[PDB]
Amino acid sequence: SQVFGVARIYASFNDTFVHVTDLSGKETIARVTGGMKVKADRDESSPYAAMLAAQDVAAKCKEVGITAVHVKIRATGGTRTKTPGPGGQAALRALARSGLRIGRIEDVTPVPSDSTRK
Amino acid sequence: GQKKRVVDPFTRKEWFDIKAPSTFENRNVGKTLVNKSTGLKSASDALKGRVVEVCLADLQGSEDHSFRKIKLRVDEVQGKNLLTNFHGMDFTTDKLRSMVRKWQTLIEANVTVKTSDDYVLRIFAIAFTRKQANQVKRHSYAQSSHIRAIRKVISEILTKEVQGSTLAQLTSKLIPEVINKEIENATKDIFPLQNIHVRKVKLLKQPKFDVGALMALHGEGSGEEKGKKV
RNA sequence: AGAGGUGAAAUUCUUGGAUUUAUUGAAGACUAACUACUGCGAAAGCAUUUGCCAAGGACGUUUUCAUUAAUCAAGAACGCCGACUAGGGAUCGGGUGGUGUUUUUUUAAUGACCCACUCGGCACCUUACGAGACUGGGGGGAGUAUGGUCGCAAGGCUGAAACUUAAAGGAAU
Repeated sequence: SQVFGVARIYASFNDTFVHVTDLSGKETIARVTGGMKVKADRDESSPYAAMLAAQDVAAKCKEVGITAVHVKIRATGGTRTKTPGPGGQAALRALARSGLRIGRIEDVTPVPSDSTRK
Repeated sequence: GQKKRVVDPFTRKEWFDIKAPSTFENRNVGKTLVNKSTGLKSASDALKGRVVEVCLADLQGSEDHSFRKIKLRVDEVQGKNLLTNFHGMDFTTDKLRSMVRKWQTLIEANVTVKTSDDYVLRIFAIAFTRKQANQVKRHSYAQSSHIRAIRKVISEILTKEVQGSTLAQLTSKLIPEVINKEIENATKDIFPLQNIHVRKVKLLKQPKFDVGALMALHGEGSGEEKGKKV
């Protein structure tokens, strides 16, 4: 009965991205980042900004007809921090609070597997 | 400068749903957007390249496949249905991070094998050295010649499990994790080896299309539809 | 319709679509977790697979030669101590024996673990007993005084001195 998108929450420091696409990932439904909701240019990563971004994400997903999302939560990864910023749990909580059902939370940050440091 | 005015792009979007191949259980996996089928980029060829990443638990009803996501590649569109075929397999990262422990060795192998079709697959394997029950030393390392011999028999018997399978036969073989049981039985002569897994299957080349083979993987179908009433 | 980034910012990119997402290609590196008071190497050092090329060490040996040996100035290649007793636990490589479980069978040989012994290693924790006799340098630590020598430093509204001199500024108000 549910229609499933995916969440693609990329929560670095300095910013968060709440970007629902379809089940493939080819077609996007309301990418809104954290720094476009309220910008003091340093509160972009804040839980308030992630809650605002996930809330109007869930507005447009209920508009299009998506009832549930599979959550893919990633950090900046690479040769860098690998820990999700303060916005990841806030964006997930606001997506669940704003009507969308949550399924399949998974951690898809890019572990660099022998990287390019030195 | 001047940027753009918006015109709502969800009025030109069309909903298809994805029918999985019949080497699985319940095969309606979800839906997919595409732009509306106009001339000059019809929607049925705006599709046909998309892979979707589904969970094998969602494809098989159970929860012991809660890891092991798979990829399904859209091949043929008919009647607002996307018929898919197998495109790959991958663990989640948390599964193999949950498997790796210090004071053991991980033997990992991979082989590039061409099946009984002309699909060529890079297929991987991981295995971790167990300790026996009554073992009192804390290490249980393999002596690296046991690693070379274990990796040798892993490569030989899983390249025997491919070439002796098609894609549908290999997929139905690696759903109930039984190539892992073949590796375990063939390798307990050398080292104990807890939790052998396949962990990753990549398509490299795919032969041709063969709509008949895809529709025999799914089921038949042909339409004479409605007629205009004037 | 912003993205980096910062303690905040900024240089930078961006409606000729940045960042995010999906598919794919190319490049140059690198070999994550496994990874250890573990291994190997003469040292610097060495971590993906498979193969080839030579090498090396320890062990096993009722094999062989028979003193062929040890140390280092010169030269060449690469780049709490000792001459000292016993131990103890753990670990790496080899060997012998035991006799249980994983293994298993008439295709080849080949494991893993447990225990005792033994040889050789990287360490660790202890014990007993010994004379162990890219070269150039003033003289302890913490301070104290200074009628010596060498320095640096004060004055006093600026303008403004030969001129009791303008404008403007300062200060106190």
